[PDB]
Amino acid sequence: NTDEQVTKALNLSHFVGSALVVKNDHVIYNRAFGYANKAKNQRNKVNSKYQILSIQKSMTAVGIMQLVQAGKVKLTDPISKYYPTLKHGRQTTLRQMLDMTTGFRLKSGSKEFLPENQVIDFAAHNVFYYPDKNGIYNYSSVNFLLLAGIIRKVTGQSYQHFFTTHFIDKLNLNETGFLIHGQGQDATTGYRALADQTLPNYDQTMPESKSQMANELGTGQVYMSTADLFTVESAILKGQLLSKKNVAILHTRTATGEYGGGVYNMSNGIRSHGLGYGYESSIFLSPDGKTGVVLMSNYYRKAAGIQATANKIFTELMKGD
Ligand SMILES: O=P(O)(O)OC[C@H](O)CO
Repeated sequence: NTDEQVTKALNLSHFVGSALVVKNDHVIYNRAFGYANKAKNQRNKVNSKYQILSIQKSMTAVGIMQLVQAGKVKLTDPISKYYPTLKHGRQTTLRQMLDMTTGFRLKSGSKEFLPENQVIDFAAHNVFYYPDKNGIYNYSSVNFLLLAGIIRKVTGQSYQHFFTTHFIDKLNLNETGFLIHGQGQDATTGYRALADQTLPNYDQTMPESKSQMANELGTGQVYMSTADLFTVESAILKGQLLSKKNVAILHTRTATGEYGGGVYNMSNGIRSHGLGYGYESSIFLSPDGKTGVVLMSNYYRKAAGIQATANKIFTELMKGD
């Protein structure tokens, strides 16, 4: 039985968070573990809200490809079309930004709590360009912040507004929003772990400021339940937000990396992973969007990482075990 096997693996790995497994469009596992907030004696629930972290980049990527489908941008466009003040790397294409094949990097945003337009301005003013990284896979979050700025510039909407109408409203997500406004009901607290810690003790929480949340524009500012994250990623692969032809164009790997169009592309599906602020998020999904695994945790432990567990579940699920 799948329930028995997955529960055993999650308990032996000391999982804290919510787990969802879907096979051929049917939920076969949906269970929560540990505490959303230990001091308040609030257990994690299947509908608890967790940080999606870098998995948000897959959504920013779809937003760019929606603009391509609508004739409003092209993947061959150079970044300098939208950021004319850049002094270097001006030829970098939107394609490369989506694939993490650029030389742009920004290790920190402003220490102030800024509105979106000023977060974009700060990044454009302060980003650095490494020519030796151009054209080769290297993970750099600023690419997706700058892509969120392109969404804003082309549409005349905030990224938050665009995300809300294109994902939250479109797919009737009821456990999704922006951390900066509060999670609301069924919220979770992120816990800080020691490097070698495997057992949860809830002895320290992980802080995150409004500045840090604003600076995650396009890149890791959203909370979701496991169900809402599955819904978004499956809807993308099913053609509900973007033609399947354009999903395939977007989700194309490069010569130097599986990453392309905001996800890692494999022979048997896609994967995305997030880590930050005490959280870890993991999705593996089949090419048709009908079979996959979502694990989200508010208690990240390097010595008990959840991606390896999700990878094992996914591999077995795709075989038939
Ligand atoms: O995005 P990955 O693949 O580097 O995994 C860790 C994330 O960057 C953090 O959110």
